[PDB]
Amino acid sequence: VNVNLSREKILNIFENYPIVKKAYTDNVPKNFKEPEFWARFFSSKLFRK
Amino acid sequence: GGYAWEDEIKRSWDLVKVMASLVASIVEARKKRTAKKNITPYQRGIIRSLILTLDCSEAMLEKDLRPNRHAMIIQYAIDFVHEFFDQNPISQMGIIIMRNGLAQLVSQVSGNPQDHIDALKSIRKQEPKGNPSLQNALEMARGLLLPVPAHCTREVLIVFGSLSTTDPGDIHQTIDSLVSEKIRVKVLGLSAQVAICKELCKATNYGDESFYKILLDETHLKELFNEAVTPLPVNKINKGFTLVKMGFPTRIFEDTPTFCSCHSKLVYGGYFCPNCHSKVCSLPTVCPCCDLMLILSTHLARSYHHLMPLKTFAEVPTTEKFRSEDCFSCQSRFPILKNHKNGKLLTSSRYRCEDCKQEFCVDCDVFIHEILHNCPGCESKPV
Amino acid sequence: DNIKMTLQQIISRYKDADIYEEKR
Amino acid sequence: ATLHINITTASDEVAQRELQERQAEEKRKQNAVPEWHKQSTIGKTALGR
Amino acid sequence: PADFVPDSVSGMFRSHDFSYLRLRPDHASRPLWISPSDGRIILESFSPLAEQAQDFLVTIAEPISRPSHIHEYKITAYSLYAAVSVGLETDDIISVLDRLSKVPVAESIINFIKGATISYGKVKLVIKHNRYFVETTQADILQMLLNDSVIGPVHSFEIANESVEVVKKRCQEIDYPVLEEYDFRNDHRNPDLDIDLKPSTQIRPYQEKSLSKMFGNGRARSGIIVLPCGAGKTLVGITAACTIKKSVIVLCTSSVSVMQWRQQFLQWCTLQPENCAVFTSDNKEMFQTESGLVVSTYSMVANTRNRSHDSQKVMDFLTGREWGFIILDEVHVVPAAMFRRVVSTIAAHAKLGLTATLVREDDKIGDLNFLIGPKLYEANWMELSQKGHIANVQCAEVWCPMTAEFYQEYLRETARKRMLLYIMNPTKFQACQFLIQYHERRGDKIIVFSDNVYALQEYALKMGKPFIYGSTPQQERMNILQNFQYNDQINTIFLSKVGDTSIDLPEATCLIQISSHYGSRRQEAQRLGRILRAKRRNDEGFNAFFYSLVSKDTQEMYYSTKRQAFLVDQGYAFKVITHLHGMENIPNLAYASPRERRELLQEVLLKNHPLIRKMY
Ligand SMILES: [Zn+2]
Ligand SMILES: [Zn+2]
Ligand SMILES: [Zn+2]
Ligand SMILES: [Zn+2]
Repeated sequence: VNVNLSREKILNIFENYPIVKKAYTDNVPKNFKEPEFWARFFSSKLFRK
Repeated sequence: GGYAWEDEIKRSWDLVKVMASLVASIVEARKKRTAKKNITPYQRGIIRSLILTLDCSEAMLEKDLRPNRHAMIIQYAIDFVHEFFDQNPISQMGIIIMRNGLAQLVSQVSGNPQDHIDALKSIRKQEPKGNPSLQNALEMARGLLLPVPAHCTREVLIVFGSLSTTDPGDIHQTIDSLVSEKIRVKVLGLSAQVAICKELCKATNYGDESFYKILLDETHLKELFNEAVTPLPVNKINKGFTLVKMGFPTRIFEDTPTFCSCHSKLVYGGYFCPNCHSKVCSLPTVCPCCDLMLILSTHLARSYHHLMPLKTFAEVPTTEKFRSEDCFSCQSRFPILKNHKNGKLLTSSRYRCEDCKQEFCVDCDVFIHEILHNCPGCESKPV
Repeated sequence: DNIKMTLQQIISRYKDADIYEEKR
Repeated sequence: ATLHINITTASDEVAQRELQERQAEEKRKQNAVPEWHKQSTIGKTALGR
Repeated sequence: PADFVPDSVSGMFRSHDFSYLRLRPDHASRPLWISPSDGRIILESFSPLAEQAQDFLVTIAEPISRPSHIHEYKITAYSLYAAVSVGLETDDIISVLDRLSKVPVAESIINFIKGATISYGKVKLVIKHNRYFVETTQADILQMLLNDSVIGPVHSFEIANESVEVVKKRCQEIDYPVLEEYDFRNDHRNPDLDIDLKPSTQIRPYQEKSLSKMFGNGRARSGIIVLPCGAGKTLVGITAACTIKKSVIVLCTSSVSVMQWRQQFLQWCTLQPENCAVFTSDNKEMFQTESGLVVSTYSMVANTRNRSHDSQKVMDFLTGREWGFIILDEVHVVPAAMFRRVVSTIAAHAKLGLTATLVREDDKIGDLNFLIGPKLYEANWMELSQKGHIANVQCAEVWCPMTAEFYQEYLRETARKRMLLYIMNPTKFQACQFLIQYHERRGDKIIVFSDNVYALQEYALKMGKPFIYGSTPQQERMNILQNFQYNDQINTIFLSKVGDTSIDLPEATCLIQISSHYGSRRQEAQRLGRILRAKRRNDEGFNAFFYSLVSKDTQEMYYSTKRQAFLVDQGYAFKVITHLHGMENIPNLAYASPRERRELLQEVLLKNHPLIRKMY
């Protein structure tokens, strides 16, 4: 299964949800890169909540 | 007691049950003309600056208007641009579309109608998508109508096809800013009466709730777009009664092509500006060299007919003695229209002008009040 | 089954990561 | 089972619309009437080897 | 005549110059034209109040033809019987006929209507404990029936069961026609059933119209309802069984149709399996309830041979039990030799005839009115096709010219060899190969029908596609069927006459008819109904393909022109194709060399004591 993410959708995710941007700030430049972070987020319980 | 189709035959052949027959047709036209009885010369703002906003959302893909809302709204917008620059030549126009929540400017505010025709034809190829935004379109309309002068009435026309709008900010602040900058907004909705469009029309038109128009069918959209080309009447509180300095150019005739001052290209003809002796391609327009308006006398005369509209023709009573058996303008045989001998003389088609007491038929009643703008009896009278 | 499912998921995430890094 | 994401930097949307219209046009071509159906073939020569 | 002098142009009309009828002044709203020669009716569908005359004429008359613009109807006695049976008096029909017609109705037409409508409902047929009785409300009518005395020991008398059709025919000859109506509301001797439709099942409105035509008066009237194949002909019988709520039996043409009908009764209606029984060779159990369902084929009940003891017991139970309703699927086989008795050995008040092919080459098809009853409902195939109910078939006819040697051999031999000779023309091989190559690239599923088994084998050998005939193994047939349905590298299946009958076949959109069993109109609609139930009917712009390959200047032209008569009467247009773009640059050329054509030609010509037991 494939999901498409535009950068406008990423900006809307960051603006509408501060928790995702909070995880992005301390996870993406530190340990693992951006698409791995989005895959982990979409496979997480936070996306379901 | 039982199933529906085993009860009885539907008997569809028997549901249809079956001289003064013209009177029922006449009374409908009489009720139509009753709404046009009251007329007086309202002051109207001749010099207009119109911003046409076109919806291009997913809601414009609805099949309820043959073939689709986007293409036919664009085609009637082309017709609207042609009629608007035919009847309001010295006006200016810009075209903004609403697409993907973004307001997209497809034509700068200019007096040349062919640029707007080209822009609309360019829009017609693309497909509509997204979720429309009134606030972005109104903010770019406010930006476009900032640099126009105070004597020119600033107007925004919105063809809003959706029922919901998504805004990046508070739209009531935008409505307040539109009211504070004296911008009048008329919205032609396509589906139903949205609250924010009705409030915007009521606020920006000084309390008039009649500027939010909802159509019925294909012909009513033509009716609304034809109504929209007439200039809006101004309010009494407006005191921007301003002189406009302009020049009347002279059409030059030279066999050698020259560089125009507006497009820097070869044009055989041209209009020499009376102020700076530079030449322009099209008319009417602002001069590219001195910032002075250049129009012709016919460009004033085209919009001159809005200043003193002719009073409506009143249908004469049948009991009155007829002044003439033939029309004053075309000598059309006025029909006696005798439905029957006991029905007598009814609904005579003679229409009388108040200022000259001359009788006209329904053909000249149509022509003198829409295409022509002078009653022939009024100018035949030796006043 | 549990360990092969979770290891499949983690190698799918790594495959997405290095595919993106090869593209970028 | 697996999760795959697509990241587009606001430039390849026109490419996906080009693909979408390309399956659209090949579907309309494969559902189009044949040339012998929409046009009468009696004006041309008879079929043979 | 109304004192009108004939004109010079009127001399070529053989007693059809009907200009004596004065045109009414307010004729712009009248869509009917009446011909006093034979009661033929002409209707326009574009004038105002078109549907008000359209539904009236399809209730009182049969349609000769229904094209898009102007419809043509026939006034007959049976359609008048069906119209007056649902509660339409003569005076109202005559008054609205004068109202809706431009020309006045002549005296002969009014006299015909009066003569046909009167003396209806006099003689009636009833069944009392599997015994046929004829009843009349007037006593003297029994006395005027004094010619064919088959009486066997209010005013009713007994008729022998095997001679009831002769009684129906002799009453049709006289102006007192037979009437058969089941009043199941007032019938209490036969046990009722709790059979009902599922609430999740939907009924499409033309089926409701057909049922309303069957149940106009609130009573079950015996008759024939014709519907396209795959358009829901079984659902009408299911709803009728749920309506009458009596003992219902179903007769099919094949055992696969029997199990399909058992699937119908199990799924689209609320029937528990203990009320349902199957009477076939493999399945012979019979229901222990007082009233239920048994489904079978005409072949067992009508068999004149020696039957088994269990089948004899089942037949005796069918004879001794009074049934309230019978479903006769594919009623076109009913007027045959032994099948004509399936309404005589089985006593049923209401007889339903469901089929897609109400045509036969012999005149005995016109005897169905003596077997089932008046024609109830005729389905408009354009109306179903334009609404997406059935696929829009593109009826085309590809013409194949003759080679000189083949056609010379065709002119010198008898007809039986001639058939195989014009089937085996190499031009048809090339055209069929090109059509297969063209329609395989488009993703179309292709069924190629040809009744000649040697032709089928030759086509399978030359092209390399699976072939199915009558004596083929059944597991092989199913394997070929699922290879067609699911496997994508097989999109063309060659079939014999087995696929013409009511057997289960996968959905397809393209049909190629190479040969056929002479000029049979039934077989055309039987083959065309296979592709009428296509999956892509919901797709916009989808058009099903139906090609009929014919050999030019031979008896294929005559047979196909006779065969397409029913399809063009239904409304389909067979467009001719004499040129195919792709013959010049075809990759694979079949019999391109003259010597290969000759080799095919002579191939067709050459076609026509426990110890001594070990010692042996
Ligand atoms: Zn200048
Ligand atoms: Zn220019
Ligand atoms: Zn006049
Ligand atoms: Zn006047």
